[PDB]
Amino acid sequence: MFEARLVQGSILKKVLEALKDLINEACWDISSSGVNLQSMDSSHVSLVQLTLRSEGFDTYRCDRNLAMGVNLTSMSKILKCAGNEDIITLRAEDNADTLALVFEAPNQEKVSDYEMKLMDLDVEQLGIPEQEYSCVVKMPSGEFARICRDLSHIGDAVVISCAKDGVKFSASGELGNGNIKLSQTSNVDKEEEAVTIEMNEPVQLTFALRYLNFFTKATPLSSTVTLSMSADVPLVVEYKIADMGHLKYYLAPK
Amino acid sequence: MFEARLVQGSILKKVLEALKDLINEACWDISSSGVNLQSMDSSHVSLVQLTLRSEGFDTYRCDRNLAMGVNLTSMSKILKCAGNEDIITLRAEDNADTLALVFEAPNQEKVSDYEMKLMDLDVEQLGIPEQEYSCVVKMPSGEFARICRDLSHIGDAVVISCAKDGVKFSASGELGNGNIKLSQTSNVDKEEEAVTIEMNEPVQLTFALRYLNFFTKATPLSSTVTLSMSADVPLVVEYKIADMGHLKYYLAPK
Amino acid sequence: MFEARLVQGSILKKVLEALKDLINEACWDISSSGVNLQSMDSSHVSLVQLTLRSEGFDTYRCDRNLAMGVNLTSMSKILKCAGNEDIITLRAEDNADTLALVFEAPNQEKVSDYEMKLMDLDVEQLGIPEQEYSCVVKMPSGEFARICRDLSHIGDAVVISCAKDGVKFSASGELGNGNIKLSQTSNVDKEEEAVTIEMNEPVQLTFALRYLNFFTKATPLSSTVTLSMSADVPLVVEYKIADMGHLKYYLAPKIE
Amino acid sequence: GIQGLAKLIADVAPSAIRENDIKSYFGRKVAIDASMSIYQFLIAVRQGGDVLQNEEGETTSHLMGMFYRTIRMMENGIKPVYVFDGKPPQLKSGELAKRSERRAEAEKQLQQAQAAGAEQEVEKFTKRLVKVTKQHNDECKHLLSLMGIPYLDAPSEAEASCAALVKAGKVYAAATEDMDCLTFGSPVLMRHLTASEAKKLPIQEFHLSRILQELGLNQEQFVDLCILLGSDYCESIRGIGPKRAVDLIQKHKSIEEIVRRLDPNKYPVPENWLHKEAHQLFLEPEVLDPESVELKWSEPNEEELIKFMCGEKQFSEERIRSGVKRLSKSRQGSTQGRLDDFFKVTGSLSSA
DNA sequence: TTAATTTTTT
DNA sequence: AAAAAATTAAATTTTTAAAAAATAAATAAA
DNA sequence: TTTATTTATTTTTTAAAAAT
Repeated sequence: MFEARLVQGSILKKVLEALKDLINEACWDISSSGVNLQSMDSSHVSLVQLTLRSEGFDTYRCDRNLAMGVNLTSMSKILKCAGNEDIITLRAEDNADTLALVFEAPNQEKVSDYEMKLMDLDVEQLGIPEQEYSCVVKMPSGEFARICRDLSHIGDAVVISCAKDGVKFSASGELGNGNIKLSQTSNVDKEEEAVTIEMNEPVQLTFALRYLNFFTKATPLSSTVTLSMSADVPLVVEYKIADMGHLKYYLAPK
Repeated sequence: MFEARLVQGSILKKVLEALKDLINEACWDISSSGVNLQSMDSSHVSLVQLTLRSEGFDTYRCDRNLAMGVNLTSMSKILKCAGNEDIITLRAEDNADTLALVFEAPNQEKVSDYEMKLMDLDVEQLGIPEQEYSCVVKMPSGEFARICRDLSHIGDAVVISCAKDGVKFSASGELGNGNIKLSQTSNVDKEEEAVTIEMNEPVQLTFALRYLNFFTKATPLSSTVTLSMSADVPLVVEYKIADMGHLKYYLAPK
Repeated sequence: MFEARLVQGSILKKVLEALKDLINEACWDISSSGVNLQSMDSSHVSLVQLTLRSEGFDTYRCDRNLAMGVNLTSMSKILKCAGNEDIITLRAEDNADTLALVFEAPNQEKVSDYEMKLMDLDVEQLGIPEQEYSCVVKMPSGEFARICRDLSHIGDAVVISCAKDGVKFSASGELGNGNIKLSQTSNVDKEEEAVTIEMNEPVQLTFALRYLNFFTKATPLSSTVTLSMSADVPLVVEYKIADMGHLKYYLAPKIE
Repeated sequence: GIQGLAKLIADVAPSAIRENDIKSYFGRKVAIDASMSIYQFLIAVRQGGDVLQNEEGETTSHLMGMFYRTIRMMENGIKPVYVFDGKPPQLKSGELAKRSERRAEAEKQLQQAQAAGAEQEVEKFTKRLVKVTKQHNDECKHLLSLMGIPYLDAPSEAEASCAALVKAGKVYAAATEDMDCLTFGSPVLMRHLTASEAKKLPIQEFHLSRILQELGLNQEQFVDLCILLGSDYCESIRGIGPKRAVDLIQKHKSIEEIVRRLDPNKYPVPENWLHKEAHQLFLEPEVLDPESVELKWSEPNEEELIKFMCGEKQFSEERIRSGVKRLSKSRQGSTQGRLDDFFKVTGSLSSA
């Protein structure tokens, strides 16, 4: 009864390459208001909240609430069969345990039917109070990939600090100390390469860098990263998926 | 004395890159009508019929019908020395037991002479004649390469089927099952990307995708691949190269 | 108090990418005249003479001739944090205990301070005389990189024969034989893809290929390789970078 | 065999000791005192008290240890000359009597500990019991003859001939953690040469030229210094350790002034034994002729080596085959010279 | 062969 | 305090594999 | 093509077992 024609087929490929190494098994909680995915880590440290609304899908036909368990390594190697320009249709039925994926291509005449067996899993559902966070930044995603990828060579801990000049990333380890300071943008008026800081108070928390390396696998999804955190809440790494969905990554402080 | 100039040396370079993974050692048959290789796999399940005839060679000289034993990994490394634009001059001195490889640069500056240490190896050639094949398809080789790289994740089995509509690449395994449907098109304006299908019988044949991945590793040779098959005859994966020759890949079904 | 703001940090990143595979632990002889590094291989058969003169840096400043020893793997991992156009600013404080590395991107304002822990070395620096070599070969650097990279698959040693026609690289192994023979470019269209030979007398020497691969790891630094050699004298593989210094490379021949 | 010499050179002359890497000595011809290495393997390599021994009854722990150590000696590129001891002199007879008395006390304490039942005490008291016979050194010389790696039989002492091979330049250095090579006259001494993947100890390289530059002495005053602070050839004077012997050498040079001016009422000369015989035996021993040796590292025998070590020592095949393959790889790689043969060392840069 | 450490001593 | 002598007190190196790091070999859209 | 990015054989790494 479930059908979801996603026309810009790089989106689900980027979601499965983002969540392949982090989550091994989860539950794609699919409702009539849009596909959701709220899951904890396999190592049980990081919370992943994925939500895509129905307006981005070209033909989203969802009769009722589907809560089925999808293996993410299986679905990631199924989305590795898809091209970067095709149309992904998620035909499904609740009678059999089949998650059928059909890949219509625009360039070619390819029809790639891919039915996947699904395992029964306990659906985790942990809420988040939607609060106004302390330091909410809007900084480039390639910059966050670069910063986490280079600070992970020093150690497994980053001290992300916000200030009036901007965000400061500080990692300490055996090779030494690495401080990365990102300032504002004065008069470029770009607002995708530009870094904007929304802050009420300066904070200083220590975050693990292996989970940030897992979080920076979502960098082709968006050109912006919305890191929003406070002094006690987990860091929220939000990737705006094509203005039609969001992928939120939660990380407890170290 | 055997001497064979070859200007488009990239073609022989991807021939050795194609035969590096399958064959470790085979008898490179030299004739007056060209170089032949009716090799057979080290796993002993598939036959390789390489035929590069002498009209596409720029300057071909052959006196004796000799068949030297060539380590294919060694000649693959020596052709990995050879550049993509290098004029390759194959040589074989009589009573030397050495296949001499001379690479000439497009400018008259660099000359790369190499040699081999051969072995006294012989093989029993079987010989499969080309009868009236019933089912022949002809898709672009990059698309068939993408199809085998798609279906190799799901399982080590492909069920290639055909009908009046088009070729079906069925596969199944522990990850689920995947059916790739590729239909024929009436497009005579493009030949290297359009697909023509000639069918006589609706046939279902089950293969193994490891050896089909090794045949998939030959696709930079041409943008045209040919999967001719029938009910009980083992199929070919014919690689339609230009006037130099061709490359066949026989494979027994599972 | 040492400080050197280098505006082309890709050059120093390529120096440490070159030196990382060959030397694991090296000592930097930084003086007021320039930045120098003279350290051999751990097998002590392959010496590097890095020179980075003070005219190549923009704001070079060094009070005392401070010698410090870093881990080149760790310094290479910290210089991989810099981008391709990131302005690498050296800083060593007076009574040095650590080295600070500031990476500034030109367009985006971004200060990537990287403090790096120093360590203690005993590295033998050697007095190389200013001798003139008979076989001096200028090559394109990617061509010599290709030659060492594909003759390493054949054998463990390259016989570098030097003729007036051109330099000949011969390697023999259990896989087979190989003879890469070059020619001096009589028709020169471009300087960077031309081979010049500067003969005094013909030489014929054999050199190992592992250290030659470590020499051709310096390929994106300069597009020219000055292969200088003589009879039973170590081969100079000079990577003369653009108006900032020169990266020498020494290698003892396989004597017979 | 000098009691407190390495601590002395670590104290008063730090420029002599350069704790280098084992990778650093590529292609260096090296003489090695071998009998202490034989006791190092027969003491160390035990399978829980029992020595590594075979079906016929003899032990083969030294063969095991020096096969494996010599293969990773060539894998770092060091070319060894395992020099074997000969007839010990009559001046060494007192120290050998003391060693035999200590071995007898270790045997009596082993007979106590065998009835006691503690396994660690028995394995330690047989770890202070190890003594070779000419059959053990014959088995080792058979290993080195099948190795293609040259053995030399010293006439009197192996470290004296090691020092003569350094002094004639036939080898670069003497490799033993015994400290007598600097007494016998070797310029370069290599302590702690252990060819292991577990590189827990650096190669302690001792330079005699920096000792004689730093202390301002010739060979004779250094021999008198080692005699005063204690050798295994003659007794030292009681009450004078390392530092007062250094001061007594530095204030007047020869040992004749030391015995003729220092009063017996405070530091008496024990037994009135003449130290000049030990002095002339350190300077001019019964030593191997260094120009008559054949220091050639030939191609190893493989099939006869397999036949030896698995027909009368019953080893395992694949480890010896990997060792001979690494030996063949090192023999192909050993033709590469150093930069020290062409470019002279003009100092060593030291960081802060 | 060489250390490490408590004891003894100038 | 500085410095000696009594009394022990230690001598190795594979292969195997748990855990982590680096390359070139593919792999390929950007 | 060129430049980097993943997969994944290739290596060290400490720390365990036996090595005959």
